[PDB]
Amino acid sequence: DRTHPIPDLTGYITEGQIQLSRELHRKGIYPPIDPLPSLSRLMNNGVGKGKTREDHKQVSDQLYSAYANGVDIRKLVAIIGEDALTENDRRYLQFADAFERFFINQGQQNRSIEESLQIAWALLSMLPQGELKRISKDHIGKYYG
Amino acid sequence: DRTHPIPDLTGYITEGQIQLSRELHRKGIYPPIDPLPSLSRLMNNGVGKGKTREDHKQVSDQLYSAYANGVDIRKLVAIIGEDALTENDRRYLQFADAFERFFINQGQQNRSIEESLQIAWALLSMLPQGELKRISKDHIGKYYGQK
Amino acid sequence: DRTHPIPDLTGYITEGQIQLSRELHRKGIYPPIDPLPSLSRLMNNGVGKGKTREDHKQVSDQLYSAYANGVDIRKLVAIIGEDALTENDRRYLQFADAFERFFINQGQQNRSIEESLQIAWALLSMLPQGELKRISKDHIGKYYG
Amino acid sequence: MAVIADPETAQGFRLAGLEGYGASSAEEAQSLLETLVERGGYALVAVDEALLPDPERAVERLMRGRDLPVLLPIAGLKEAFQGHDVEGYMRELVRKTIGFDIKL
Amino acid sequence: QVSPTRMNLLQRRGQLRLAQKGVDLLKKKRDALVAEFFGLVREAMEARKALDQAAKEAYAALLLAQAFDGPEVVAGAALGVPPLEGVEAEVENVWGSKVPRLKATFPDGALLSPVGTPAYTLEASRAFRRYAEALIRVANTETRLKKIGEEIKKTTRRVNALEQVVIPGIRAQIRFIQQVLEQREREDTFRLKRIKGKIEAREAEEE
Amino acid sequence: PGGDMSEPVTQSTLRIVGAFWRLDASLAFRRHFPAINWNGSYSLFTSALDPWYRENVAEDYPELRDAISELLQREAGLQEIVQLVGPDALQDAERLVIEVGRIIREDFLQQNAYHEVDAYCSMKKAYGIMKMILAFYKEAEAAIKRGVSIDEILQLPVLERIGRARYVSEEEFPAYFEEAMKEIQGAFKAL
Amino acid sequence: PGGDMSEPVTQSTLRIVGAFWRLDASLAFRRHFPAINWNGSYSLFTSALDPWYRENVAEDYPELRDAISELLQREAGLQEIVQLVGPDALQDAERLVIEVGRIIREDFLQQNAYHEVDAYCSMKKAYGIMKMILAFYKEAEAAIKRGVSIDEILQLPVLERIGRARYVSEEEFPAYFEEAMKEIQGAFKAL
Repeated sequence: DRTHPIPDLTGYITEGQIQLSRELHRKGIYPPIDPLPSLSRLMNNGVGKGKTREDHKQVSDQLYSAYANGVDIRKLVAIIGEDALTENDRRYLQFADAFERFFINQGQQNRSIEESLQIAWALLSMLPQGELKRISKDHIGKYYG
Repeated sequence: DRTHPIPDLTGYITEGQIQLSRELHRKGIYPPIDPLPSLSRLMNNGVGKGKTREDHKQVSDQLYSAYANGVDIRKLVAIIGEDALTENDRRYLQFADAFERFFINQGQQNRSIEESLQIAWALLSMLPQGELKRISKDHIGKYYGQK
Repeated sequence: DRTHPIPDLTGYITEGQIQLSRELHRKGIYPPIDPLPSLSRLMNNGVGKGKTREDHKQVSDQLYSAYANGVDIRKLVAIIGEDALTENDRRYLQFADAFERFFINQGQQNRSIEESLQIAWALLSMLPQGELKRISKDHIGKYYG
Repeated sequence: MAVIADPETAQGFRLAGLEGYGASSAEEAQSLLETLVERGGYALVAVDEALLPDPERAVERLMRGRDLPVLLPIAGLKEAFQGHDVEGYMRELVRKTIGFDIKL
Repeated sequence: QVSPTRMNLLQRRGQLRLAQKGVDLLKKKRDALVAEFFGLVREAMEARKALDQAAKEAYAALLLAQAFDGPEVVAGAALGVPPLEGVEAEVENVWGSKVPRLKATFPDGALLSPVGTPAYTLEASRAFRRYAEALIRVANTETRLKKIGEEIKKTTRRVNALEQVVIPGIRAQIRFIQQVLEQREREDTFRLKRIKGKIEAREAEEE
Repeated sequence: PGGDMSEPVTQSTLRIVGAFWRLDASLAFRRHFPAINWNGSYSLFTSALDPWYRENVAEDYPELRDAISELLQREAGLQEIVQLVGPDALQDAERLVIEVGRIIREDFLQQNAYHEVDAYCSMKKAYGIMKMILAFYKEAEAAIKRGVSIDEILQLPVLERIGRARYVSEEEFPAYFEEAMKEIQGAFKAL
Repeated sequence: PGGDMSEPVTQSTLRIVGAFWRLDASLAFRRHFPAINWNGSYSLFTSALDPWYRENVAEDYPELRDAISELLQREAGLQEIVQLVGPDALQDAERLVIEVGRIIREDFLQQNAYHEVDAYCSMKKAYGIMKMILAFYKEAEAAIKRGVSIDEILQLPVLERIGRARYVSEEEFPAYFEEAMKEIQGAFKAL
């Protein structure tokens, strides 16, 4: 838990933490990080145009938004059954597990930043283009699909 | 929480409580007392004939039960749809929603006790006679049929 | 709750438990011992040939298996309709009801050990022999009347 | 639409401008039922009581989804001298439906 | 989660009140639906009694037309067919479910033999249209009654599942969290006794 | 020290202040910033700042804002029901209340501090965005009693323009506000 | 302080008491005084007071005690599909159970503590009322399967005499009890 005094204080001092989740580990996923309880406060210094790539920060934002919506619609699957989900809801629910088993899961391979970003655009391509509301229009033009 | 020791022991010596609520306050209602969890353990020996007015405890009971089954009908109609209630539940819905903004949403005016009771009977007179099951016959005969 | 210190610290030092149940008490059944949470951690010694009748352990086993299966199916018959259930499940429901009205609810009388065992066989004759898996067929031949 | 009762019954429906079939045995009634289910016919099927009492079976096995060919346990004419015992059918229906048979 | 702060206890009490009020809302939906179901059940039985009435007249007309007039000529007048189709399953919405409501067939505006060359047969062709119309009326009443009845029993099984699980499970977690908070309070009022003992055992008798 | 507001420091600092802005973590776990928990934050400086708002912002500013507050209260009332059944079996009106509360939470309250525009936001601009969402809501419920499906209200080409209202500049804003008020009047009369 | 049994004081009290009597406000709300609840309450002295009853009140006393206690158990059991359906569409031997449960609650349990004669009630009087209700029921349940309807039972003018039976001085009760019992036997012969 993040409420024992040692992680509590350790996150009040440092700048970021990455939390390995027990639930994703039992699915055989390696490195079992989950993104929603993890963060790094110095992302916004060192990513962006001229220093990594101009679309980096917005891709990060949209991945958190979409995966978070997929998880809280899994919590809704957990009562109403899979059938009563409409559409642009099943694409969320498939974005979530396609994310967890193609982006998080990797062996001992070293994927560079172009590989990770083009995999993130490949995963975001599943969503309809009008849904991706935190990405500016030029970046959503020249990478989608 | 009322299980904190401060409201615990205070309500365990004092007699009744009246209780403000954030819900009526966010809808914008002043003063935001909701009268469902409120209670005075000593009203019943303070009101009535000769002290204030004859019908007081019966009016108070009828207001409480009618608003109390107006609230759950409001909560019900968010899934039922307003069509599939009867006429009688619909009248309770209009009772609840005009109650909490004419009787409670006072503003900063001064309502002496008979103005309070005439607003009480004007609010109860959105229900039919004989739906008012608690009030005895003479008060329904005399004060009903206003506004 | 068993996790209170007196149930669990007795449960560590002793050799099993016999647990009365609240729900069997409200049906006028007396002594209200339900048999599912209870066990004797011993009793492999104190049964069997000589010490008891020969068929003792297998009968006790088969009662626990059949009553567990009947109480699972009357958990499920509360959920699904009471007709959408096959042929053997009616005998398991009738066995669980006949069991807890005749075997447990003994009231006042001082049953011998053979009266308990012949009530056990009398309740097991409400079942087809292929439903009696644990009792080896010699005891099935001798008893099962 | 479609019905199955009997050829003598079905020719009246074909005279209505409504597809008829007819089977003497209950298994052949489920055969013709299975036929029009597989050949998905406009969404309605009536079935006589004497052949299939509660003909939900073929559509709940085959077309579990979509609820589309609506089944009806209709009454047959040699039995329509009695009149189906409509009240008993309704008691049987509510007992099948919500489990709890009571008196209206 | 279940990591036991004080704030998780208050969030569980809020969750417990949500479940207890949802139980009463679900019971009230089921009672309003059950009043509606006991409205529809008599209407379904009277549509079927009308179906039995129209049944006896239509089978009587068919028996008379095949008795008097020939079997072969009624086969010949019935093989010549109107287009027979036109039924459709349009949309109805009942408490979170689309159900098929059928409409009529309607080729009855186009009927054969304007000079009806048999006579009793054309009475049967008029009869079985009223028969099929009462048939589709019974169909698109009974399908509504099916869906309302099973929606209701679904609500009851959701009520009993929600009650008998998430009321005792939540009350168990609440008693667990109340226990661990009381225990940490007990450790604190042990350590206070130790601080007071060590402050008095110096500054009351040192030297 | 535990992420709980039941501490000596927190519950001794909420008795001597007004204006208690209470950040949470679920809104921080999704990247939704600033992470203000609406249901447990408050401010006691509203009533005294009524006449200043009526002077220097607009005349009808406080009744407008109390309409925003009661929309968010009705959403937080309905969230009980929608987590207890689903967005299934909500009616036409109540799903609209859900959607308008959601579009307030995404396109009025939500504010990143790294876009160059929309890190400062003057109250002319915030009065504009509230008035756009109240006009949209009001005429959408007028068109929903008049009988449409909500699902094509929720796909109009004006919701993206209200959504992007916060990104446009404080200098070119009143042109954008007049334009989107014209278009929010004109999108519903086409039904 | 919270309706909160398994509080330590109430738990220790219920460990060492001999009888425990709940007082729901809901029965006081439905105007049923004394407001004792016969569901949560219990008594552990019924097994010791058996021969005192058998030698002073009457010889069969605990058996009709247990008959009335299980009849209350049955009414409280099948109130369930009374709540699902209504009291007027049961079976015919179950609407009888709820009707006799209602007459038990309205004449054997409810008691005006201010009325001068309803206040005090000895064992002979309580036994008379008790047997009278039980005799009505045991002939009505035999009657409902042979020769009567339900409306040809609940509309019967001995019911008012059982309802008046508690308003009788104990100095003049057993003379009234004889008339009431013989009138039960006659008026159920008469159908």
